[PDB]
Amino acid sequence: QNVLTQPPSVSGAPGQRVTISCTGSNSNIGAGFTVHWYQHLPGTAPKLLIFANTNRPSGVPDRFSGSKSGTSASLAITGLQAEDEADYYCQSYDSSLSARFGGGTRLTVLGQPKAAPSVTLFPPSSEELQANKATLVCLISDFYPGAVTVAWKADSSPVNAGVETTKPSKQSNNKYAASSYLSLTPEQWKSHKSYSCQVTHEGSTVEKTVAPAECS
Amino acid sequence: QVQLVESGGGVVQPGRSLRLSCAASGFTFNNYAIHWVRQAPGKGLEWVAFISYDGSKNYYADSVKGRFTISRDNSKNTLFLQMNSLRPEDTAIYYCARVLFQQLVLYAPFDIWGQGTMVTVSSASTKGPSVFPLAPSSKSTSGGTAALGCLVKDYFPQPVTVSWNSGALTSGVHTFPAVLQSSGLYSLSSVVTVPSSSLGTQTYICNVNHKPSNTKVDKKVEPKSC
Repeated sequence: QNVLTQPPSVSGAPGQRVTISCTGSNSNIGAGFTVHWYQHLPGTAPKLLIFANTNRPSGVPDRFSGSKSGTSASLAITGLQAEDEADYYCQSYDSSLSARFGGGTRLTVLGQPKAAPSVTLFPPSSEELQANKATLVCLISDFYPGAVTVAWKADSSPVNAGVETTKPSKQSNNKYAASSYLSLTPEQWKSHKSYSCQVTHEGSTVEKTVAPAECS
Repeated sequence: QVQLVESGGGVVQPGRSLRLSCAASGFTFNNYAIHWVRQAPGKGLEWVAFISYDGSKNYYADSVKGRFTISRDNSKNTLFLQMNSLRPEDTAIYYCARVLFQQLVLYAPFDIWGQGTMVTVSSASTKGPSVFPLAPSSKSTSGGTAALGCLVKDYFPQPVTVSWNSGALTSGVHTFPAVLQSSGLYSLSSVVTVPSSSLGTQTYICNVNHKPSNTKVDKKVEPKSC
């Protein structure tokens, strides 16, 4: 038994060329077992790209090619296109006849301008409060790249418990969205002067705040 | 047309059993080996099992050995994956895939794949959601426009569907992906952006539908006045 390592992620800009390696060992690749490549976007089934190290099925474009040497294999893609953004997996076997997949490499295609997130914070509603509970909702959207840090504060202290935050996911417009929820008792809610959701993105930090009927 | 279609996934409690199926059409099934592959949440593809063209042979990943059984019926174009003693760690979308070459060829690639079927192993129980209004305010008002929404709380399992004004309002709406609480239940929020100069003159109601528990909720959202 053994494994196949793949770099978790790779990038390149459109029209350029990138390479994705698959590193195995004397027990799979090194022993003669062949390597196949699949391309994958989760809302779809995988697609066979290359088989038996360097073979390409018909239907599969020119731009994709494979090579192999010693205990490693590699996949090259030229003329990067948007549509090439996806996960790519190498796959081989071992002396059991168990197929073995590598961890996957997600490829990112450069070229999209940075985008600052719009952040929206909502306090608990009376209704939920009447039901003896309180949920604060921090909504974060339209940002790129897909990386963001979320932080909460009661007055000036950092709150850690009762927080649930989604990893971000790409929307149809190519930008990301994420959410963070803070679960509190109605006693804490009324016990502090304000709560804040702070979001950091690429050097930018925006912070929104809410307070219990601080009406006036 | 060649095609593989898996069936039988759904929600289950740990320790129970579930049998999935994969039916072929468009080609001579008895001439090919078939495999099952799965992909857990946030994880990569993982090979599960395989069975030879004539069923005389089979094999399994170490992670299912002893719990899963593969089998096929060469009189009906169907293959089966019997899963017993399911664990939360078996949660995944499962795919069946055919190899490229007929009969006993080895190391052949996976050329045709079905669309997969989802299996969720949880202890949670089916629960419709609680729905609360997220009222608009100066606190998030007049950017010229205002933001208001519906918070859809504690439900299981996915998915939920939200619409506003019964389909009539479709622009400005943004439904966020659900969060999985540690409690095993999900929560999500749907927001809409609207002209802040007509609030109160216009009515907004979010329509929430949770198929799994046969619960629909309508909730009007209104600007308070604290």
